Amino acid sequence: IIKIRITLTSTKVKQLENVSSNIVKNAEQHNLVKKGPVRLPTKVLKISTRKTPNGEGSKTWETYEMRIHKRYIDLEAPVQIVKRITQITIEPGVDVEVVVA
Amino acid sequence: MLMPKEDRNKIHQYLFQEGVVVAKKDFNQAKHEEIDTKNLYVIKALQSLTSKGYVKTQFSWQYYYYTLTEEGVEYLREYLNLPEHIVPGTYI
Amino acid sequence: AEVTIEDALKVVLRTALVHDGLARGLRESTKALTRGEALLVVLVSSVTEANIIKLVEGLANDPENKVPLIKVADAKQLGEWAGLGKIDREGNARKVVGASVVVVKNWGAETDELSMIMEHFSQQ
Amino acid sequence: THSYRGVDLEKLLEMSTEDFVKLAPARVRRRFARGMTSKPAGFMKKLRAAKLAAPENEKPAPVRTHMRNMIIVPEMIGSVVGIYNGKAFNQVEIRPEMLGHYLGEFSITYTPVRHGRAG
Amino acid sequence: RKKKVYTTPKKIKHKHKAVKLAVLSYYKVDAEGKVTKLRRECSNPTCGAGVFLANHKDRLYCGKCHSVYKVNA
Amino acid sequence: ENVWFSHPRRYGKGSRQCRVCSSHTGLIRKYGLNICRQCFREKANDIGFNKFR
RNA sequence: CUCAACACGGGGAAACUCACCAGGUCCAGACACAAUAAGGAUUGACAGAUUGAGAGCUCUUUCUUGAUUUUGUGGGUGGUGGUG
Repeated sequence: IIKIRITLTSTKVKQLENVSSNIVKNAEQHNLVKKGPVRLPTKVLKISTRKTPNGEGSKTWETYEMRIHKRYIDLEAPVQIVKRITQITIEPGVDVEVVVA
Repeated sequence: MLMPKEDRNKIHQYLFQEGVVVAKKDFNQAKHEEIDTKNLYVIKALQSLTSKGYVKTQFSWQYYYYTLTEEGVEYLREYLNLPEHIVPGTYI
Repeated sequence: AEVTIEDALKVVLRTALVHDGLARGLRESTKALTRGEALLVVLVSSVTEANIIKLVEGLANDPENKVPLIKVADAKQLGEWAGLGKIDREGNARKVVGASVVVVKNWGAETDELSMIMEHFSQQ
Repeated sequence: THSYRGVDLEKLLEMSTEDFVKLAPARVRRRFARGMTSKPAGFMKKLRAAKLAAPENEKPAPVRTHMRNMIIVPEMIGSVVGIYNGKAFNQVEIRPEMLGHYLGEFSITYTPVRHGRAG
Repeated sequence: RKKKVYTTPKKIKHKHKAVKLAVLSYYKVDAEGKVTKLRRECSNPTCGAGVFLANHKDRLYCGKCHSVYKVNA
Repeated sequence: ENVWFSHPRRYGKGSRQCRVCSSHTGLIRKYGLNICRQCFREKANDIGFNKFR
């Protein structure tokens, strides 16, 4: 066994929560202690451009947002089952990093 | 271009070796990242090839994209190499 | 006719062009000879005033480990034997320019079509 | 009678440009603290070589330059410099009380106003 | 902007055209057949006895170097 | 010619430029974006910058 | 140039930005044809003059380079040049 940590980061809520659900579902398929998904505060990345090219018109402003959702799950597992669970749950839009200790 | 002959050789061989060059639209860019020559030489050598045929260029986001055509792969053989060698990704 | 009548110097020189050993022109060759990387000299039938005659083989007939020379005829047709003049759209050649010293440093080359030239020099 | 910050004028000329900066203001001290590779030798070679032209008579030949951003040091005293205002070089004789000043302070870059009154 | 005045003196002047002299490669020739060095070679290890040092006035200057080889004599 | 591009470009608007059109006016370099104001507005959707509120 | 120009051009410009002014380099003029041209098409340069300038700019000088250049004819390319 070894202490591991899996960190998930995405811009899509629906594509991320089911991946963490698959992580925990594989976690109590063969039981081991969870320290389940601790959701970090969502990050809103704001870009406020004006509206236009050249400055003619009313001074209208836009704001654009990208939302970063982050989740980390702190597991412990035997060395064998680590690789398979880190490789099965791979989905577009979700970035998964695994810290060894 | 003056472009001394030992720098045509580096440029032309690498175009034969892979079949593609991208090379970074920036003149006076001081030693292009892949070939050991200047980046100005890479851009201007393959402009000479394109006007006569032999390569097709695409430009996007301050970058060029050079693709060796079938009339240029045969020509670049006797310039640098012997026959029965495959330049492009035609090698399986 | 049968095999060759002094026909072998071209394929000596064609394999010398492709491996950048042929120093066409005098000033590269005259400076090639003075530092000892010339293996064959083939200059001219005739020039004016014999100004460059004794200058070339004076560097070739020096008695230190090398006397290379053969001879050649008039240099206007040596331009085709050098790299000067392209195919020029199914013509004989391009507008060929002058000649009358070409010197090989290294051949990067092979058998009899080159080899029998050296027996013409190592033997008489 | 003339002294810069307590040292006499005849002490100024018999003193290297490094020792002058050690009593200069903070801008002059900062510039030559980070003044490596400023290329100062091309201009200054033409100043001493122009002092040999005039043995004892009137002011030497002008040495025209573009460097408006160059601090006057005591080795420049007595020379005459043509300072580029942007289109024209203006000869200005380097008076001893010009120390610590920039060459651009003595070559104006604009003809001022003359508002109206065509005369 | 309507035209150009060119207050500078009327200089469409160009470089020296890599000045075209006659044939010049001459060590010297004696009778039958030897040759000896004139305008002697360089002390550079990367100049392998093939370069001519110009002598302008009390200077020896190599052209294999971009700028400067000064073995003055 | 050793003076050709010799002026330093290490800060200020002359060094940086857009990565799409190579302009110097209206650049956005928040989060290392390096895209002009007008270029970013045409492809904010592709980057993932949508407009909610 | 009324609202619908005037802390607006994301325009808080010391250089750069830069489009303007006084000046100096470079071609980054592809390709095709014709000419020069291996008795050298051409390229670069120490020192001095000269230059704001350690710009071989250009000149004095005499080395280097070697067929890519040069010249001419057509074009090509670029333009924060014009016309919103």
